[PDB]
Amino acid sequence: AFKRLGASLAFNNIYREFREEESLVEQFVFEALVIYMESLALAHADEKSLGTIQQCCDAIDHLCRIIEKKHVSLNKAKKRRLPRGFPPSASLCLLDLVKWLLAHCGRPQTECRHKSIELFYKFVPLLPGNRSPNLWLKDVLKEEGVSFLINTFEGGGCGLLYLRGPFSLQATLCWLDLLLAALECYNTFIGERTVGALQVLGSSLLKAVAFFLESIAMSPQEGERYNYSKCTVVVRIMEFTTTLLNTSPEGWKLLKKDLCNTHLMRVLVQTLCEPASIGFNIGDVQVMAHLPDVCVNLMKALKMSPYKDILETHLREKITAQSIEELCAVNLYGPDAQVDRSRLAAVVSACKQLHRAGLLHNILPSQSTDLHHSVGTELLSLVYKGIAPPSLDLSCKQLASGLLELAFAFGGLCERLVSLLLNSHGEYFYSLFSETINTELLKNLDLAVLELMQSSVDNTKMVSAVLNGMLDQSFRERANQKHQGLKLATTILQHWKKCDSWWAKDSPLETKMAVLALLAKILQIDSSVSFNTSHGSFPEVFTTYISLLADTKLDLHLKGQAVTLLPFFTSLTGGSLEELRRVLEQLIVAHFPMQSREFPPGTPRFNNYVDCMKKFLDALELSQSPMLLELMTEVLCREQQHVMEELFQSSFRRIARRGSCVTQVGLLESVYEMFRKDDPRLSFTRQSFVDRSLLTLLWHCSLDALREFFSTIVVDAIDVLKSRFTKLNESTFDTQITKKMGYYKILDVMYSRLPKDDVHAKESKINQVFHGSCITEGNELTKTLIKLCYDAFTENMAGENQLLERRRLYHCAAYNCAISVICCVFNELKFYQGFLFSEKPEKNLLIFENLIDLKRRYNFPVEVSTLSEEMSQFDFSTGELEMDELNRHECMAPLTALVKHMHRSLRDLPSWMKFLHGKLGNPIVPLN
Repeated sequence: AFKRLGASLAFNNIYREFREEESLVEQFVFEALVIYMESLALAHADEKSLGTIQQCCDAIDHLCRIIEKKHVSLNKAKKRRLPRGFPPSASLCLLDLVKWLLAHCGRPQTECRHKSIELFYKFVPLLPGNRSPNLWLKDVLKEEGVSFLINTFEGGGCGLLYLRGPFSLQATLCWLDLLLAALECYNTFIGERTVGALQVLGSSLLKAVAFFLESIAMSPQEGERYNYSKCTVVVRIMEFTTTLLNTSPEGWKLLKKDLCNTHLMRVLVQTLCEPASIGFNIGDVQVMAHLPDVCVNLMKALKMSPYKDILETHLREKITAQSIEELCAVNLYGPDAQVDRSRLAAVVSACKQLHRAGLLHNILPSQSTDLHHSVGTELLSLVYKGIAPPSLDLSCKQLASGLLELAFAFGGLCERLVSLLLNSHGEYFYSLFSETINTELLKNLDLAVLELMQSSVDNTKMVSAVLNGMLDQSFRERANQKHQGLKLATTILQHWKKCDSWWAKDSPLETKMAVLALLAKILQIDSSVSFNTSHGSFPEVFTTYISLLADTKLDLHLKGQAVTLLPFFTSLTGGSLEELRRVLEQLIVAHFPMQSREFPPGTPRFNNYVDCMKKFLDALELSQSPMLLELMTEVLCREQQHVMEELFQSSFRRIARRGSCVTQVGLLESVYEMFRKDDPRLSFTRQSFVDRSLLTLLWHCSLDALREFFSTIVVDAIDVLKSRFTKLNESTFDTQITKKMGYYKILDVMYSRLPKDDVHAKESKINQVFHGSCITEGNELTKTLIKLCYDAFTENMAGENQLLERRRLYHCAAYNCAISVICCVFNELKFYQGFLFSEKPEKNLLIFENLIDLKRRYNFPVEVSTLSEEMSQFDFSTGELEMDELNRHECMAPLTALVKHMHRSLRDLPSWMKFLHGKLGNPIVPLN
């Protein structure tokens, strides 16, 4: 056996070669195919575990694939070289090859028969007639002899009470194997349309199956091999009579009563009820899997045939209702181990196959009232009483599962169960059975929910429980159903008028969170299709959600479920949005302190703060809405620094790439609006928005082509950047100061990350800042912007005693704008002798000396898969060196990035090296 694997591996490692070569694929490819098929024939009963069959079948369909690529063009005449089993001829085009496969189709080796059939059925259309097996087979049959195909179908095998007890003599297996061989010969030819159903029926096969039906019912360690080789044949007998009966029934009267008598319709009964006596034992897996499809196919082929009464008169004596009435005892949980159990299991299995075959009322018709398999109603009643005292098992649970499913496979019976389910005392039944009742109740949707929801305000606990059960069991196979879930959700959406004393007032504080979790279930159970544009009962569910945000309720820690629902609620408009803003202010100003911390950091109250703001960040983290953004931004910049500052920045950069480039500039415009309006403000609050609210967005990758906020805001504040500092009053001058500082910050961050060849260029970058397509160059706004930021911090601060600490910030932000535009321009040559350096002190000018403080001495201290999925199903069920002081200046780091850029741009350098030495080589400048 280990000798052929060498040659087969060798061909699997040379077959990709020598197909690219002549003078060798022209003489012995037929000999190669027949010799590999013949070695397959020698390796018939060796083993499947050795893997040789896989190797040689891979070899032969790897060589047929390369004979079909060329012999379509070259089925021509030449002096070939002979195979084993041929006479010496001079031309071997394809004719005696396909006739060889025709003659040796009835080789009684099983792995060769399938390969010969599936070779010939694709080797047909290469005869130059290019015909089909219907007409070609009769075309050559008519001039050779019609009784030659039965000789082919019998091969050389056209032909005791000692063998009543089965024995395994070395030719008895050959007779049974010849029976199976001749049986599986004509199976493919009857399933296909090669010859007529009576062109071969006209049988010796009928005499053989008559002998075997007379001899079916029948060395103890080799007889089981004879059992297996016996029981591999009767299933193909059943397959053959299915493919004969479900074809054209011209032979359904030619099939005489020598085989369709009580023998076949008795062994089918024995296949159904307890087939562990005919040889189909326990332990096999492949044939025990391939049994009840063809065993049901035999019944579903026979109901189109006039032997349906034969089936009734051979079945109603065996699988009568008297059997399933008499098998039920009283004490089912005790020493009565298997004497009822295995027989009832086999019977319930057989009736399940019967119901799959579609003969339940055809076999055991129903009774008095209507639509009631009364056997099934009594099975339900006995299953319900079977636990009423009270023991348990596992195989008895499998008994009860199959038994209840057989009781419920009849039809419209579930309303009896809904009537049963209400009085432990009853809920114990749904406790002990939870996977069967839910998948039964899923089946008759759109009417079970009404019978359920009628019983609502009387047994609210059990109906809420069974709703949660069917909801979560629908979520389990949400990856399989995916339409039953949304239909169940939209049907329970259409019955909200029955549960009005649930989301209401003066109910005890359990039902509110119960229906809240039910809302979370029914809304996360689908995607975002059942919420929008007048889908269902949207206003009633909305106003119940609004009334659930009450004040007698639980305060905060289950409102997190409500705020995680808020991604669904937020696509509507004002009114409802105004109600939303009112109730969100009503919660924020009643549950969040004004100070920075305002709590001990060890109490649960600080963890409650982190809890609620984490939930609010969870809400905003997946619905980029301009309402929640301002809702956190107004509670953020109340004190100067709260606890979770890094969380807000990480979430802002998380929002900054989330898609929908339209709405990003919308969020930009919303927070710019809450910056920009006339209002009573603090200059800290007016500064912190443009400081650390939208710069986190703009600095992060918002969109590299969002030039809308670039073009459409510049001539809205370039006038106030050119306007007059009206020095009259504190609470009007400081506002203009902060506004100019904010426009400086925005211009800084836009000319930070923006190239020169798309703003400097002669395009629509200019046509929006200036009125239409004007005459222009590279610096039109970036000359007057340079002019106004250099108007800043070059007029001396002699008569300047109004607000100095903020004017330092003003000069700092204006020089930040100056350095951002001087790097964003095309850095052409020594324009730094004209701008950015060399102030003229004859008019008392200054550059560094205005923004450096010079009235503070710094310290300088002494040295400074799939199971996370199966867990998430349960989760659905319940839920730079450093900065010290001088680096801490928010001007020095862009300055050193600037001079580093001027390094990596190309005596002493004029404006920034020699002039800066001249500012430092003498103590004409002070210490700071």
